[PDB]
Amino acid sequence: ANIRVAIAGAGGRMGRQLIQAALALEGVQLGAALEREGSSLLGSDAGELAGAGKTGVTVQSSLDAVKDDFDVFIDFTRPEGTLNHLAFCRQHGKGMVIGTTGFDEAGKQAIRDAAADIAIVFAANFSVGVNVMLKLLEKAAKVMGDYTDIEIIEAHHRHKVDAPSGTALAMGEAIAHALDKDLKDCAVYSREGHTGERVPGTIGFATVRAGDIVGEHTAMFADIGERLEITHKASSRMTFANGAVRSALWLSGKESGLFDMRDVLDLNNL
Amino acid sequence: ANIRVAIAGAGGRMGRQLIQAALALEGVQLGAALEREGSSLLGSDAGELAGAGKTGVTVQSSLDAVKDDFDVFIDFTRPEGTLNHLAFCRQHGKGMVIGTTGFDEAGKQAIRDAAADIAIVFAANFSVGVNVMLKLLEKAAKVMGDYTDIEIIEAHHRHKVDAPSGTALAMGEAIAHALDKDLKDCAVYSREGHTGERVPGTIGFATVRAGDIVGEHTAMFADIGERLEITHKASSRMTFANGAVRSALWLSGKESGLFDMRDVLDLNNL
Amino acid sequence: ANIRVAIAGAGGRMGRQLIQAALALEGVQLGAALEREGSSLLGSDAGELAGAGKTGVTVQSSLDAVKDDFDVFIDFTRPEGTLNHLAFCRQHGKGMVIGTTGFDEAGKQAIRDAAADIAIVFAANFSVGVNVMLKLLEKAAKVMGDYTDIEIIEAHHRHKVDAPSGTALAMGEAIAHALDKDLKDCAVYSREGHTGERVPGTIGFATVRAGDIVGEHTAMFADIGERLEITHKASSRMTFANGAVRSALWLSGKESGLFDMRDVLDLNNL
Amino acid sequence: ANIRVAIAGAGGRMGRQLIQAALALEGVQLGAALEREGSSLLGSDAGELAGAGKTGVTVQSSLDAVKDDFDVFIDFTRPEGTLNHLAFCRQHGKGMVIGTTGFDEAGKQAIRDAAADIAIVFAANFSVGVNVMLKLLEKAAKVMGDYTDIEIIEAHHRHKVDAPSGTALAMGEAIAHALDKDLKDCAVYSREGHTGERVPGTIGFATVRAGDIVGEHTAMFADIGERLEITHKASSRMTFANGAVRSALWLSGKESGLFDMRDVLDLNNL
Ligand SMILES: CC(=O)c1ccc[n+]([C@@H]2O[C@H](COP(=O)([O-])OP(=O)(O)OC[C@H]3O[C@@H](n4cnc5c(N)ncnc54)[C@H](O)[C@@H]3O)[C@@H](O)[C@H]2O)c1
Ligand SMILES: CC(=O)c1ccc[n+]([C@@H]2O[C@H](COP(=O)([O-])OP(=O)(O)OC[C@H]3O[C@@H](n4cnc5c(N)ncnc54)[C@H](O)[C@@H]3O)[C@@H](O)[C@H]2O)c1
Ligand SMILES: CC(=O)c1ccc[n+]([C@@H]2O[C@H](COP(=O)([O-])OP(=O)(O)OC[C@H]3O[C@@H](n4cnc5c(N)ncnc54)[C@H](O)[C@@H]3O)[C@@H](O)[C@H]2O)c1
Ligand SMILES: CC(=O)c1ccc[n+]([C@@H]2O[C@H](COP(=O)([O-])OP(=O)(O)OC[C@H]3O[C@@H](n4cnc5c(N)ncnc54)[C@H](O)[C@@H]3O)[C@@H](O)[C@H]2O)c1
Repeated sequence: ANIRVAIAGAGGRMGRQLIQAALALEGVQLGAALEREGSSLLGSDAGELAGAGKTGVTVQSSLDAVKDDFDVFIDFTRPEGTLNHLAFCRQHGKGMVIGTTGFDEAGKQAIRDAAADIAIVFAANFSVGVNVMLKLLEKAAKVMGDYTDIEIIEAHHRHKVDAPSGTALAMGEAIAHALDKDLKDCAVYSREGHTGERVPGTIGFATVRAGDIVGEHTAMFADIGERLEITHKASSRMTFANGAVRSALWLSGKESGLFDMRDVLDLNNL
Repeated sequence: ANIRVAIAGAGGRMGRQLIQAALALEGVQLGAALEREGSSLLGSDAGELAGAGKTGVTVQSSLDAVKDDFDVFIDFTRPEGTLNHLAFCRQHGKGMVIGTTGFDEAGKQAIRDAAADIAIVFAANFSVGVNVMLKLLEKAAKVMGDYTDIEIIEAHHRHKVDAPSGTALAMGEAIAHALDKDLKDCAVYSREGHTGERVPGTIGFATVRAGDIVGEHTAMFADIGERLEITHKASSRMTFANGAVRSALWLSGKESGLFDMRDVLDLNNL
Repeated sequence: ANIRVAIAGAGGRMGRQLIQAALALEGVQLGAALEREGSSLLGSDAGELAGAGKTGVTVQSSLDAVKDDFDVFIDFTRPEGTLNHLAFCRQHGKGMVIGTTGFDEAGKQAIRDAAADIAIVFAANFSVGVNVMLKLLEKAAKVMGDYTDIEIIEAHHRHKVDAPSGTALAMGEAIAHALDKDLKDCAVYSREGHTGERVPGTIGFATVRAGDIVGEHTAMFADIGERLEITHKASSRMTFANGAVRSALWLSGKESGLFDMRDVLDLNNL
Repeated sequence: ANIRVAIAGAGGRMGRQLIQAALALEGVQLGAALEREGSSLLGSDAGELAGAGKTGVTVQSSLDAVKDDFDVFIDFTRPEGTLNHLAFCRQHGKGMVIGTTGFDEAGKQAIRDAAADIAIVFAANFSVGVNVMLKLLEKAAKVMGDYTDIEIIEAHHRHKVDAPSGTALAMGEAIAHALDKDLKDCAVYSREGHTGERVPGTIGFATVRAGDIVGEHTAMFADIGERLEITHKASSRMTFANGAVRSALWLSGKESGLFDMRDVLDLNNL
């Protein structure tokens, strides 16, 4: 057994998938399970809380009340919630895995700054699959990227409010960059009516919105006579939960530093 | 052997694929091969003209000079060219297969009107594959169409000037209709920035533009837990050439009438 | 509110998805929730049992003890379990929706026979999506089926023991039949080493086995120059649960008869 | 203008696509166009021979008769033909791009040996797209390869005689290797009847055979919750012709050495 973890947001959609990824994953022990103050607990965290019962781990509201039973903090909640946890941790030297998105800048500066006293793994997408794909797209842009036509199709469930996906964009920059360009100089997002021919040097984006699709990203580099395509399909949010949980175990032994998934996946040596 | 055909536009991209589809297709004989006046002929039509030599069929400029050696006229040229052929044919009772697009209304009225003296097969897309797919989409809209999320993705080579494809639209109406709605009341073509959730009852469209893709059309009806998808992929323009050539042989025996591919494919009995 | 249903197998993988499909589906009320004798109940059926708490419906072991609070019986358990339920129902005139597979013949004859006293909806695949797709494949085989190359690819999670899928087969017969042939005369299942060219008139099958894929079925009819493809993707077992639950509400008003999904979906009028 | 090339096999399916790739590609000039002795020439090589007329390049039968008008030899013919060209070249120091497959070992030893006097680029698949994809698969196996389920689907036209594709195999080894295993210890090629669960550690292969598909290769690494997929689609044989022609220009300046596409594409620095 090992590394104890505290899963904040235990009853939230992400927090559940985390309890499971933790119980059924070796080298990591479920130390605590938090929650908002003024919400129905359910003691046995992962017990009732996450499908499969048991776990004498009880979903508290404290923190100081748990300081000694978790080595690492996994946070997929809210920027307001996160900043607070970030402050207790940084005081008592607990490392954190941060999957809360949506911080204002002043927000990220906290994290950056806190990362000098404690070890933080903070990332926009915690799916290993998406993280590799991003490195591949790079190598690839470096050969065919140039002289090939480059389009990015992403599909999402019917409740995503913003188009294109933040991953599709992330995919776009990975590529714009590698060819040494700027995504904003060469991106095209809409195609309506008489468009005229496809401007060379541009990166187009198509976005599908339907049913419950969790998340699909495709990149193609099309030439005359051939097409390369790299697709990552997400069938479940558990995909992100294994990534976060694998990162905790990774931060094991670490102190000070801000890392991300490339750090954890060693993708810079790739 | 049978039915003699005259392939106008013999040296144009479509006209070539027609000579091949004709020579290598049973029940049809290559009677003539036309062309514009003031263009390099090449006698043996399909001979040099279409990859595989031979054919003592010679690419003339006339029409009256060929009246007696072709039963049917296949035209994939220009509206201006077409109207002329339409006039000789309608006089001397030659049936026609018309794949020229882009007629102004006054244009289509000609065709409509001419179709009372001769038998015409005139259609927007001559691919059998696309024509069936359209009937399927209908049956399908009639069950899941309703309560499912309906998106249409189409991809085309880098030189298509207008987005969405005229087939994608055609796909959209097939569906809007079947559910008894109007495509213009419920179509969404662009998705940029903060979109908000996907409005129910709408039909979205995504359009990819890359390399040399000849033509790809996909329709999905997405629910919670499942997705149906119907895709037609075109790998070569020959796809349209077999459709047109199969239609000539179909118009065999016919006189007066305006038909299309459903007529020919018997899709209304489907 | 309406039609009361009894969900047998409440704590089994299917039985859960049923409680949800029932609570959140209009015209149907959760009357009972059964289970094996000598298993941990949990009263509030769909409550704890199916993710979302509440439901003063309690998971009993009886049947006579519930006779008066359910109009229809939904069974996704075991042939041995099913035959028993089938016997109580047929006595007290409760209609049934049967999703238990694996009956020996003597088994199906029971069902057939029982269907004269009560109304039964019994089917191999309860996904609407798969059921439509099957009707489409038919219409389609009837046009291009002939002269086109027909292949069927299916993918499943890593724990499916038998290859090809029983749906892929079901897809194969739908097609073999429509062209008036027999699947066993023209099916090819393996392709290894020097195969020789693809025999015309045959239907090939390719089967992928990986990760947690719930279920993917694709049918293509390939010619020279074009391909039609019809794919059904299942993202969750809920897909079958809505189908079964929609069928109960369908059996509302019915007495005697054996039906299936075409019955329910009106696909024979399609 | 530059580098002169001699395209042997000018009237063969590959030889044509080469004349085009050469004329319409900068830095390369069409020096000669060969052919078998006792076959209808057609002078203007790429002229009639390859769709677009002209080229005062005439399709000879010699070699010594062309020695001084081509710097590089591109051969996509027959092992028997190739060995002969290999012998003239190696004498008179002409570099070669070799796309003829099917040599017996004694055959490859020739090439290997000849490569000490002249510069040879010899490769199994000359598509840039396939060559990159292969490097990507490697990086990728190195992260997710392990603990993920790995399947390879390939589709080909209806006249491929051997299954799985030689690229699919090549894909399999790229991966088996990277994880440091041997493809022959862990490959599964057929899946029929009661298979039992998917053995971990194995690489499965599914093979589709239909219509005129030129060549499709997909690799997926499937986990619980996510799938990565890398696909290369070939729409035309021109895909290989640009690869070969890009290699000639690459061999410009070179003397002695045996290289392949990684050499040319610099993929070992990738
Ligand atoms: C990085 C990555 O790949 C990834 C993936 C999925 C979601 N997320 C993010 O992780 C977070 C979880 O989203 P979710 O699980 O759907 O949503 P949701 O069901 O709303 O869960 C939110 C969780 O945070 C808890 N919480 C809310 N506000 C506070 C607060 N002020 N203080 C303390 N706890 C609070 C809440 O009680 C619940 O446990 C979000 O910000 C997501 O955007 C990230
Ligand atoms: C219905 C269908 O599915 C389908 C498919 C593909 C193309 N098309 C249409 O068929 C036509 C052929 O396009 P294309 O083959 O690419 O193009 P292209 O190479 O330009 O061929 C045009 C042909 O028409 C001939 N032509 C041009 N103008 C005249 C004229 N005024 N009088 C007589 N002959 C003339 C020209 O010489 C050549 O043979 C176009 O209108 C296409 O839009 C239809
Ligand atoms: C038709 C369709 O599309 C579809 C879809 C999914 C599953 N199924 C079938 O429906 C059934 C459910 O499979 P599942 O939900 O994964 O599996 P599983 O988790 O094992 O659930 C089995 C259920 O049956 C209950 N049960 C088992 N044996 C008996 C018995 N002798 N008497 C009474 N109750 C009993 C068991 O307690 C549990 O509720 C299976 O036969 C599946 O093959 C059908
Ligand atoms: C490496 C790569 O990616 C790639 C791609 C496509 C084809 N090929 C190979 O390249 C070759 C061309 O195949 P193809 O173009 O379809 O076939 P094909 O149409 O038969 O052309 C064969 C060519 O070789 C010429 N030829 C045949 N035998 C001899 C001989 N003994 N001496 C001299 N010339 C001869 C023949 O006249 C013709 O020009 C084959 O071996 C293919 O396998 C390789």
